[PDB]
Amino acid sequence: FEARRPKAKAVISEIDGVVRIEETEEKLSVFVESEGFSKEYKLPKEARLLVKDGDYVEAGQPLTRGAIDPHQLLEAKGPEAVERYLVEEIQKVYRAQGVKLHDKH
Amino acid sequence: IVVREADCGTTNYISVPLFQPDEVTRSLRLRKRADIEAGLYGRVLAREVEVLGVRLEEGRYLSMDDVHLLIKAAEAGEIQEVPVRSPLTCQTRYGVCQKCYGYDL
Ligand SMILES: [Zn+2]
Repeated sequence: FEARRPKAKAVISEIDGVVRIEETEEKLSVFVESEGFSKEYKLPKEARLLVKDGDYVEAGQPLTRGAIDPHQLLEAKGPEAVERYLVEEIQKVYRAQGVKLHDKH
Repeated sequence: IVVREADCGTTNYISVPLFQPDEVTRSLRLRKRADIEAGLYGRVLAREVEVLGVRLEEGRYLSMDDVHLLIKAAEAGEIQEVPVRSPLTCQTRYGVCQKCYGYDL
């Protein structure tokens, strides 16, 4: 509700394309290759990937498990995507406690 | 925020999903009934829907029988999302309109 940036935030793709893993002992890096662009994401060693090689990711789609930064998602996808994310994530907490609450509120 | 008029005349809407992208199985699975009811019950249809030989007209409030009929159609693979009016797309200043809010729970 305060739109704060999570400490252990996930990493999302700013552009859409095909992923390219380069796992090595030195570091782990994730490459998003497109028709004319190629972006590099340097994940830490303790990164729980949810995307494998040969997958088609879109802008705003997460590449690692964790909580998405609302401000980063707003710039990548748009106002409609961040509103959908906020309503769904808030309802997850209230469902776990068995509380029924309409989406309108 | 106060309900200040009957209709704002807008044409924007939101689409309420009926399926969820399960990650462990990498597939689309039907959402729970309580989650579907929490986002559809007592809401005004933005567009006309035709499922299971029944015509639901635009501008119709969704009763709990209508929500259950929609879930039945989803199980038969006839509909994936429902277009409804929401406060997120209302154009009333300083509040919402009657059609964008829905029913008094
Ligand atoms: Zn309205």
